[PDB]
Amino acid sequence: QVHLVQSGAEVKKPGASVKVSCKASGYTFTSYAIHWVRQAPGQRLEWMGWIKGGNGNTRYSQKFQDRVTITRDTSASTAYMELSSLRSEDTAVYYCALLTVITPDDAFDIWGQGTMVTVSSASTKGPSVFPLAPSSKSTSGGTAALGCLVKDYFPEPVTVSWNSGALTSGVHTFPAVLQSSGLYSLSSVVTVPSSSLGTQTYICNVNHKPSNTKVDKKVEP
Amino acid sequence: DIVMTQSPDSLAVSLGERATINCKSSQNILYSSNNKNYLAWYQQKPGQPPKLLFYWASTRESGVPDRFSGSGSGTDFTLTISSLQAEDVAVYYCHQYYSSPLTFGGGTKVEIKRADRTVAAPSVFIFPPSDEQLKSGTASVVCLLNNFYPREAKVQWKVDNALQSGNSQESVTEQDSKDSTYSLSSTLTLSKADYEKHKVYACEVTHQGLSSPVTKSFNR
Amino acid sequence: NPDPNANPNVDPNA
Repeated sequence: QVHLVQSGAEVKKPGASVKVSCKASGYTFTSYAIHWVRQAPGQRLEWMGWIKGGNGNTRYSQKFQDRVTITRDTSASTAYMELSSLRSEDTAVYYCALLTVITPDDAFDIWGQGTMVTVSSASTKGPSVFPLAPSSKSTSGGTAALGCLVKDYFPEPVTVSWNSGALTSGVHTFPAVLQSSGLYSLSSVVTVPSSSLGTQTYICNVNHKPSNTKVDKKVEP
Repeated sequence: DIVMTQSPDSLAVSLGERATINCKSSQNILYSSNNKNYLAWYQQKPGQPPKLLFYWASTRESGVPDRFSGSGSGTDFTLTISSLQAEDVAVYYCHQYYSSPLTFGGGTKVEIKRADRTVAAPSVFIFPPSDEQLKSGTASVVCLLNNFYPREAKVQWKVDNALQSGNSQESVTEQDSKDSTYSLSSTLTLSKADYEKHKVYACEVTHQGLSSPVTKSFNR
Repeated sequence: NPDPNANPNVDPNA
C-alpha cells in the first residue's frame, strides 16, 4: 500500500543530464529516507545515494558525489535524482527504493518500478508492429503459433502483453536483436489451440515508453 | 568499501533440490554490541525490482517461504533454498548495510536444470511477411523454434533452396521456469523487391532432439 | 562498528 512511482524511461545524450523522479505515497513522507540504486544491464546493483523525505539531508556514494544531486519536495512527496555529465556506463535502470526499512515496530523494503536511462546520441524511435498470423505453416500437434513482430525501435525496451495480460501461458517474448541500422527488433509469440482460432481473439499489446508508443495489434488467421 | 563477493556466479539446481549461494564480505559485518549481522538477501526476477528475502542475515521477510533459509555470520553467509521450484529461479544478491556506501554482491544466477537427463526437440513454425509490412517495402520471415532443450540449435535459411548468409538474426529466450526449455526466433529480413523475386522460403532446424534436420517452408 | 547513517531506514535496536 506504500507506493514508489518513478518517472518514465529516457534517452540522454552523453555529457547531458537526466532527472529521475520518485513519487511516494502510503506513508508519512517525512519519516524515511529514499535511496537511489542503479543497475546497468546484467550487472550488479550500484547504490547511488539517499535523502531523508522530511529532513532533507543527503548522502551520496563517493562514486557519484561529483555528478549526482538528490532533492525532495515534501508537499509533492517526491524524491528526485539528477545525474549530470552522463557517460557510457550511466546507461542503466535507476530505482528509487525504501531500502530495508527496519523500524522498532516493522520491517519492509519497497522499490519503485525503475527508470531506464540510455546514454546515446542515437534518437528515440517507436517500433512498427506487424502480425505473425497463425496459418497451416504455424501449426503442430493441434496447436497454432501466432505472434507480433516489433521492428525498428530505439532504445530498449519494449514490453509485449497479450489480450491485455489475460493471455500469458505459452507466451515467449524474445530478447531484442540489434539490427545493423542500430535499431532493435523483437518478436513475441504464443501457442494456442488451432481449433479455437475462429472463436478466440488474440491481441498483442506493445508498449515502447521512450517514444510513448502503444500498439494493440489484432492477430487473426 | 565493503566488497561483497558471491559464489558461484551461476548455479544450475533441479526441482526439489537444495540451492546454495555463498556470500563473503571483505570486512566483518557482525556488530558485537547487538550481535546482529548487517546483511540482507534480495531476490530479483528479470525486469522487476529486487525483493527483500532476508535481513539481519537470517531474519525471514514476511511472506518468503520457509524453504528459504539464511545461515552464516561475520564475513561468511549462505542462502539456502532447500527445495527449489520454478518461482525461485532468479538472481540472488547479498547486500550489506553495515557501512557506507551500501554495496551488493555480484549476484548469483539460479538456473533450473532438467532432472530428466532427457532432451526436447523444437516444434518449428514459419511466418511469411505480413501484408502490413509488405506495404512498407520490407519483408521479414520469422522461424520459431518452440520449447526445446538443450539451448544449442542451428537455424539455416534457404531462399529458393539456396543457403542464405548475412540476412538473418537470431534470439533465444532465457530458460522457461516451468519446463526449463528454450525458444528461439530467427528473422530473415529482405527487401520487398528481393522478397518478390523468389517463391520458396524455408528454415532448416538442426538440434540434438531431432533424428535429422527439420525443414519448415512456404511458397510466396 | 556499523554506520547508522549508511541506511537511515535501519534502526539498530534488537
